[PDB]
Amino acid sequence: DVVMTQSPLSLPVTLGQPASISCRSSQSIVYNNRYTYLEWFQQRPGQSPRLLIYGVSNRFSGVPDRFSGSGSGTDFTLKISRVEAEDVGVYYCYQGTHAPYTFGQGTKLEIKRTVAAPSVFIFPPSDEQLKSGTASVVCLLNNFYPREAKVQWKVDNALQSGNSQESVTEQDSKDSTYSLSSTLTLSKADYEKHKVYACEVTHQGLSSPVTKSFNR
Amino acid sequence: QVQLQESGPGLVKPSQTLSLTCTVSGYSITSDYAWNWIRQHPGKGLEWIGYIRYSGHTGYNPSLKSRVTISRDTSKNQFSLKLSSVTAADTAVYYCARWVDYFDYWGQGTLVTVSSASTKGPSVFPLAPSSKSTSGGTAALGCLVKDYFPEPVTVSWNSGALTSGVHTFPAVLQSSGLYSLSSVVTVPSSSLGTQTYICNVNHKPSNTKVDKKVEP
Repeated sequence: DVVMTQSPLSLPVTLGQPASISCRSSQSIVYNNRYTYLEWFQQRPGQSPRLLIYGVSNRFSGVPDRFSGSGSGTDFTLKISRVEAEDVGVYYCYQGTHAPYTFGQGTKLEIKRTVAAPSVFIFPPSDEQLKSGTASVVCLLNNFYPREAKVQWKVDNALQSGNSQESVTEQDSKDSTYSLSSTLTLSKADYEKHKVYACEVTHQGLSSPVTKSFNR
Repeated sequence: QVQLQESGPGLVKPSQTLSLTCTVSGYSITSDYAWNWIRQHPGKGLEWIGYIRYSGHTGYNPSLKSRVTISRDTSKNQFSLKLSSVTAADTAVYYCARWVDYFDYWGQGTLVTVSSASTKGPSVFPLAPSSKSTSGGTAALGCLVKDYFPEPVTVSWNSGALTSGVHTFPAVLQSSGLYSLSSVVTVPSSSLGTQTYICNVNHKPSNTKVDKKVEP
C-alpha cells in the first residue's frame, strides 16, 4: 500500500512561532498530473478530525488563514505561520489517490510556554465510599507546566509505592497548562490503620516540594 | 448544514458481528458523493474502512474486506457498517464521514469495546473541599467516578452551566479491570453555600445517570 510518513512525530512549538509538518508518501500520489488528493486534518482531544487543507494547497472554508499546505510529488508540508494556543492537537495527512487510502501516523503539536507551578489539593475519601469498603484519596495538581511532575504519597511519613495511579489532562486549549490527579486506593481496612495522609509534589515551578495533608 | 451521526452498541462480545449506523441530516445520500467509515485504534492512528457511493456501489480496505459490508437505507438516509467476527483488535472509535473529493463533514464518533465482560455502572463519590482549600481565595471540588465498564462516561457540571475551570481526567484502568476517573472544578471560595454544585454523570451502556451534589 501507499505509506504516508510524517515528521516529526511530536513537535514542540513556542506559542506565536511558526511550525511545519512534513508528510512523505512512499509512491507518487498525483492522480494524472491533473490533481493530487492530499488532505491535512487536525484532531483535538476527544474530537473528530477537522479538515484543514485539501488538494495539497487549498484551505478549507472556515480554517484560519494562518494554516497553509504545499508540496508536490512525494513530499508535502503543512505550515502554521503563528501558532496559537488552540492549535494544540494531532495532525494527520491523508492520500485519497491510491486505494487503499491511507493516513499518516500523526504529529503531536506541543505548545511550549513558561514554567507554571501547580495548585495542589488533597481530598479525603467520602463517607459513602468508606461504608462500601474501599478508600480512595485524591491529590489534585492544577494548571501547571511542564508535564513532568513527581507526586509522592506518604502515610504517617511512610512512602507508598504500587498503590496509586496518576491521570493527566491534555494541554489546555487556552493556557496550555496541564492538570494531574494522583489517586491512592486503600481498603477501608488498611485505611484506619493510619492517620497522616500526605501528598508531596515536586515540580519545576516550586522551589521546595509542596505537601498537602490531613489526619484520620 | 450537513450533519452525520453514528449510532451503535458500545459493547460487543468477541466473534459477534459489529453493527454501526450513520444518520445523515441536511443532505441526501442519493444525491452525490461517497459515504465512508473510518476507525481509530485507541491512542493510535486512523484506518480507512470503506465507502458506499451515491449509487450504492462500494469499495473496501483489503485489510478488512473479507469481514465487512457497507450498505444503506435510502428511505432513512442511513448507511451502515457491519464487521463480522470481531476481536479485541477491532476495539476503536468509529467515524462516519462524507467524501466530496476529501473528507469535509465528520460524525462525532462512537467508541466500540469488544469484550466478554458485562456492562457495569459507576459509583459516584463527592470530592470534598477541605479547610485549606477554603482559607485561600479559591477552592477545589469534584466527583470521583469509580468502577465502571465499558467506556465512556460523560461528566458535566450544573447541567452545562459550569464549564470554566472544569477538568475531567482521562479514565484510568484499575487492577480490577474496571475504569475510574475524576472530574474537578475550581470555584471562588466565597460562593460555597451560596452556590450549589452538582456533577452530572451519564454512563450509557449501563443506562446510569447520577446527579451528585457536592458540599463539605
